[PDB]
Amino acid sequence: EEERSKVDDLRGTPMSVGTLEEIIDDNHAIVSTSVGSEHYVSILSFVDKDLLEPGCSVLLNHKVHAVIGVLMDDTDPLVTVMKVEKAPQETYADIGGLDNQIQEIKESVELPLTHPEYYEEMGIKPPKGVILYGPPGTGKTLLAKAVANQTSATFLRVVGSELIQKYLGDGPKLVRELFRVAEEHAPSIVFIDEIDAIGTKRYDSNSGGEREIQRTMLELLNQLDGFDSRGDVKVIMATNRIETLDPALIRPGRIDRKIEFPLPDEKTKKRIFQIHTSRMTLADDVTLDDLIMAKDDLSGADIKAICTEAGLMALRERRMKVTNEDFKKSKENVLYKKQEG
Amino acid sequence: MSMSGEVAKEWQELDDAEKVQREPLLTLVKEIVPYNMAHNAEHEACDLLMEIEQVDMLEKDIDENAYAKVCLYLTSCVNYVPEPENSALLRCALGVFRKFSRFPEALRLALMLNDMELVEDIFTSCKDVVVQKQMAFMLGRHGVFLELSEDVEEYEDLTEIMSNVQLNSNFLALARELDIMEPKVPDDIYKTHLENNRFGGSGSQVDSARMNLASSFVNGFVNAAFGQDKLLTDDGNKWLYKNKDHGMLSAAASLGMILLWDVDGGLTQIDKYLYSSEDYIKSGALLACGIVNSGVRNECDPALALLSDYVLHNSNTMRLGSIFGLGLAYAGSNREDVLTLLLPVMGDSKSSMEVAGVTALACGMIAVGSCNGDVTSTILQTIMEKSETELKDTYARWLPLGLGLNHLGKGEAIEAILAALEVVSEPFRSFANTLVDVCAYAGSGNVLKVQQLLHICSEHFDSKEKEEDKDKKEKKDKDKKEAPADMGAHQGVAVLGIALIAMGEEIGAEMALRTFGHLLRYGEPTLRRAVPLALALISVSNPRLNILDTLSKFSHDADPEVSYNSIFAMGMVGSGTNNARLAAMLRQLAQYHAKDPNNLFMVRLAQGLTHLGKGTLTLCPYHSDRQLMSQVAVAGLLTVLVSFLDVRNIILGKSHYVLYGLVAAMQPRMLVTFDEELRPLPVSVRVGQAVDVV
Ligand SMILES: Nc1ncnc2c1ncn2[C@@H]1O[C@H](COP(=O)(O)OP(=O)(O)O)[C@@H](O)[C@H]1O
Repeated sequence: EEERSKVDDLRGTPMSVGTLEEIIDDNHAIVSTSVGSEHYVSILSFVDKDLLEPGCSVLLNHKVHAVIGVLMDDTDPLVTVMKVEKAPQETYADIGGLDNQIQEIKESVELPLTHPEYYEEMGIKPPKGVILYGPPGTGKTLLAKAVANQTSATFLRVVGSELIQKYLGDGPKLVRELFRVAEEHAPSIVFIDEIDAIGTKRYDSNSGGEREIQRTMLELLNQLDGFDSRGDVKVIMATNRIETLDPALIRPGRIDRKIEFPLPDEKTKKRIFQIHTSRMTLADDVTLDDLIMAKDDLSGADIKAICTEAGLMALRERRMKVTNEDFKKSKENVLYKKQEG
Repeated sequence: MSMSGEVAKEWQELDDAEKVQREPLLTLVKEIVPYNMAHNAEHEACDLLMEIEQVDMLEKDIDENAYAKVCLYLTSCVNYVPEPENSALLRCALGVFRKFSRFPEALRLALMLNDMELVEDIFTSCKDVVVQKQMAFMLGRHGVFLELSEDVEEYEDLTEIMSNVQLNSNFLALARELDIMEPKVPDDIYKTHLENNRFGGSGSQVDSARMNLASSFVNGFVNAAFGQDKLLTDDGNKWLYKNKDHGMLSAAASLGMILLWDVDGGLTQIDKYLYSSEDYIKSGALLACGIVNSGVRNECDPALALLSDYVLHNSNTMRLGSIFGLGLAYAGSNREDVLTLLLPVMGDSKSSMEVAGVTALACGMIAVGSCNGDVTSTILQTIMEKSETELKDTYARWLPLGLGLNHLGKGEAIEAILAALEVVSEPFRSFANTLVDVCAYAGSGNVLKVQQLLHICSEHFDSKEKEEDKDKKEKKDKDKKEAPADMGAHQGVAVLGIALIAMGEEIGAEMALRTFGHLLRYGEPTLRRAVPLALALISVSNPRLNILDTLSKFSHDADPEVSYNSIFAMGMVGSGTNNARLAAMLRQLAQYHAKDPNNLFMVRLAQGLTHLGKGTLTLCPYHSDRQLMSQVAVAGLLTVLVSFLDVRNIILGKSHYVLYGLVAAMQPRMLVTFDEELRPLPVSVRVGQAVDVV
């Protein structure tokens, strides 16, 4: 009450922005802030003198430069790249016939957070995460698994080590914060899509050599190893080429799981196809079976995107209805897309 | 005309028929068909704006719906004199229905944006001013029936047009999911009141005329109904055979068969544990030791002799659960004991509740369906004999719990004769007294009771009792949504808000997180103590995620009052389902050095969340609970509260015999618990004892 109208004069009139640096163990905090100006603050209010911690920012008086208050300021590229939020509307009921694959990871997506008891009733402690892979280009069908995992906890998806390869290290460090800001958001989940590290070779901008890119992946696991980190952030990882990864990534984690993605079979293509054309009204002669029955070795993306070609001409005529006379004939274009392209 | 078939796209072809109307009527659609049929022509769907009026005035139907698919806009306002409007509307109404279901037997339409949006777009002008009885009743589609209704009091909407059972199945089905979001549900026949013979007649005719497949919803209904009013009104509505249906009714053979059914899936240990406690003679709690034999035995008489002979010592309140078990034993089936149950009342000037008020409460609470009708007038006359010695405070707390429970619409009013003693003026004791006293009398519902009692009691005003009085007005109307309109006051007492959101909102989905969260964040300090108390109602949906999460941070608070009310807010609403996170949380809770009953009330009540009336045979072993109560009683050393908790866990542990469930799955609420869960929130000395009856 009166304290608010008392210390406002000590605060007053303005107060600067400092950078919290180091402490005399007597709690006289030596700071380097522009330009390299120090101070000694043992002040009684608002602290929490400990946790403000080295390597932070402070707010200093003019006379004389005592930090009377502190903030946590981001923004920054740190928090921005993790979020927000999202939970897109797709579900794990979208992909059928592969339930054998997701019912495996079902307990892996379920047991952390939801339904935790029989983890600790067994007490065997399986919090080892997951690894993913499959042909040819997959992992958005696993995003169709990941879009379902958005029903629980919180999630971030990252792509590649690219943020390290943009320049000479720089270490892992942008991965480090992304790893330890998931501790700030713990419990959470983090996934890196299709690790290209040594799978792809050349770099954008400037990078080298192999070992610094080798070790930034080696440190990626060794930080996640870790010494000694309980933090989850249940780690989801995927690459569609099992070759290039260093095989030692499996044993520390995830040890138990790397999902095998089977290519779609005849009835799986039938199970998958109608989910798309459910919304797009087919004409009388349009049939799901015969087309995909004759066609072989398709992809869920194509069998989803084969409906888009009819979404051109029928929409060029501005028609709500698909026509198989086109959908047959137009399929040649997507057939030409796979054949010649 | 020839202008609609023009290659030019220049606007517009709409409303041009209003300028020249009667003259184009000499032509026909023969000139219109080549424009719309032939493709690669300009203004294909644009001519439908002029054509929809021509096909509308000619009374032809099913053609207007096809031409209005592209428009979606001008269908609202279309050419005005209401006479041709309501004429062509009623002729199109009766004319569209015949164009559907002509196959016959569906296929159903085929909520599509064609029919449903069109019938609703015109239904706005239909429900605005003129006529009545639109196509919603004629078509039979239940989707348009949702949009048929307008905001109105739904007490008169309980009646509907009768039809076949085949369509009545889907009718009531979609009407149920329509009324779950609405305050009134098809299950309101329980609460309402009403009380007219209509709900009992239709309720007994829902299984008509089949007497075989009707075993469900009838036999299971009469044996699961604790009140006799249902088995009374439905008995007069039960037409099967003649006069001999009373065997399964009256809850005699009902409670007799389901008791043996509980013995089958049971049962609770009798000789082992209770004789071991008999070697320990009487515990120093004098509190929970009486309610043990209440639920346990049931029915055995010999232990009842030890019950009464002991409690003849009159010491403190221990007679509570004993004399309660005096009636509860024989009343487990029927009738029973109602002769010698009220005898100790007048036999034992009380001068307080713990002496002569125990057995006086017995006949009221143990009744459970009586009335009958002697118990009503007997209790009314017995309480009219003793007045000044009760008096207005301690025993008047429990007394209404024996009336409004059995019958909410009972004609006999005991409130007035029991409110003539309100002159005592004591502000402190009257809080917990007048609270449920006036709350447990009756459900009311006529809106006249609150006005009467407010005018005659206040007079003036009590400056205190009026707080809980408006809470009674809020509790009167059940989830009528008027409570958020009654919270605009927001007095500094703040007791209005907690009970207003708790009781005033009852629905399947929570939906109260915004208001429950707003009152705690915007509320004044010390109010957060009583905020979690709303968890006994709206948390019955999914308590696993919300409850332990929230209350985890408040369970570590150093304040004993908020700690008492935290584990309390979890309480019964979280004891239905078990989990390992609870069992793993029990650690470090009993290892605290904090004194006062709050510590052993935090831990021991948390032990009761493992199961309710389950075991031990079948299923969970009792040796684990015996080891826990044996190792936890070695501290302090007494601290007789450890002798309070070792009987406390076996209250609900060793009683069994009652599945709840919630109470209840049929969605009544226990009228004892809440009332009793209210008073100890400030428990100083004896008030937590009146809550032991549980
Ligand atoms: N049952 C299904 N329903 C709808 N779409 C499916 C189904 N099964 C697979 N798909 C589609 O197959 C596509 C394959 O994507 P994917 O190869 O994983 O792309 P990425 O290159 O992002 O990994 C997914 O985008 C998904 O939409």
